[PDB]
Amino acid sequence: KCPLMVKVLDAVRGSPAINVAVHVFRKAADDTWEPFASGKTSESGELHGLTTEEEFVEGIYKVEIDTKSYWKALGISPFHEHAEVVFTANDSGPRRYTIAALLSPYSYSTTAVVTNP
Amino acid sequence: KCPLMVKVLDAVRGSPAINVAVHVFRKAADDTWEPFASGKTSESGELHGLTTEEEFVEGIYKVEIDTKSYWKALGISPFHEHAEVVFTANDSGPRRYTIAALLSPYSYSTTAVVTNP
Amino acid sequence: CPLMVKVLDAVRGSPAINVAVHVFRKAADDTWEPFASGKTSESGELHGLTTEEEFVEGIYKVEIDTKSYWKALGISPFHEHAEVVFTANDSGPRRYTIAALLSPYSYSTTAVVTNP
Amino acid sequence: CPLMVKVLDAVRGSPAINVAVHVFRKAADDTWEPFASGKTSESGELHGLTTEEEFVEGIYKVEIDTKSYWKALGISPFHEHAEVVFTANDSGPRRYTIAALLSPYSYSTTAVVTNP
Repeated sequence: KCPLMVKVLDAVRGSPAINVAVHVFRKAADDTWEPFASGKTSESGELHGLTTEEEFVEGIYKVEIDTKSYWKALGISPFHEHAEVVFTANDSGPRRYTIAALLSPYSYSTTAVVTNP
Repeated sequence: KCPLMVKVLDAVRGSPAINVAVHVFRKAADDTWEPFASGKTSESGELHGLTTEEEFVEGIYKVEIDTKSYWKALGISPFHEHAEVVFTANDSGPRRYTIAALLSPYSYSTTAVVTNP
Repeated sequence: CPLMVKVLDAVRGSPAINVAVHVFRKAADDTWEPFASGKTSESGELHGLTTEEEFVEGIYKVEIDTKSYWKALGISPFHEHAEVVFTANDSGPRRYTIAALLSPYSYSTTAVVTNP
Repeated sequence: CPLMVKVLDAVRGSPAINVAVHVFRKAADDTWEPFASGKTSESGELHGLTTEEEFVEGIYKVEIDTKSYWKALGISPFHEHAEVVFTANDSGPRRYTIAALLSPYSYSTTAVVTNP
């Protein structure tokens, strides 16, 4: 179904952060990051359809959010090159992961909401 | 329709914050707060149906979230008595307000997402 | 200092300077009584609000005037102010740092509580 | 100090003590080279990582070992670590404070940038 969803919000304008690039990677045996999935956030600041229950196996994942391009398109010089979220996916009953990020030019926060559907 | 919605998240457990009391007030002419609407967050940490476009007129509003009772039910001693969000509602084209709060025992953050439907 | 306030600006990556802060204490008749007030300095800090002797048990409210701050920068923000409400000194005297991180449509506030 | 890190614990309302921090600089061949490392003190701060002369223009990565921190408190947290990546000193030398506020399933990070 949809075990992984990303949501991005803009704290300066009080809006979804639209057309933000997101790349997802999975840690491979050799300790390097392999591309796993990517997309751009929608009008509601969300990114759905990244993966399926079948492919989303236990492992270490990295979500990379291209925040710098977002701010530059608004004419604001930002501090970070990108925002990175790194976590382990653990089976333990059925799980859905929502990775949220709240963006300002010199600060971001990120939260994980993990629920059972 | 639904011009005002509240969403509450628990940063300690990575979950919606369920059964949290929320009270909404409107500032009256005499500079005091009059009850306006209230409820408890649902299973998804959300509170819908607080008001309608007709009643939600321009004005100063206060959203009060009973965070202290939430933490005490989990057995954690919290710092704040409650979280308060105070803002002006301004007509200027059609607007929907989402007030989000992210809770920890000694810290909270709150964000407003304002969109046009 | 038993009570210190620190304010940061998340848009500019700087301390938030000249921000007005008002502190109140809940009185016997359940009203907010003015307790202390001041403005943040060039480091984003406000010291000297009170003393150990005056800072008795009670419920306190720290009100930060965020709206005037953003307006003076040309930004029309969402919140009227940020309010932090807490019970203080109920297990004996402590030192409190109230920190606030400001953006136009979002803020966060954290408390650091230390035993002298 | 050109580079300082400060870490707070949002669950306990305290500085986050004994947190391991590793700093890297992107080298010519696009790999991360170790630059400096240390542990936060009793005030949640890490000073002395570098000097003005050594801290040249570049892309730096500050990695904070949040997972070990929470595990030692008995809490199984979400993130493996917190990473902050930024270009430094590209318009001349500046002083950087990297602050992080930790909860088990959430963190925030802020930069304060000052011109000496």
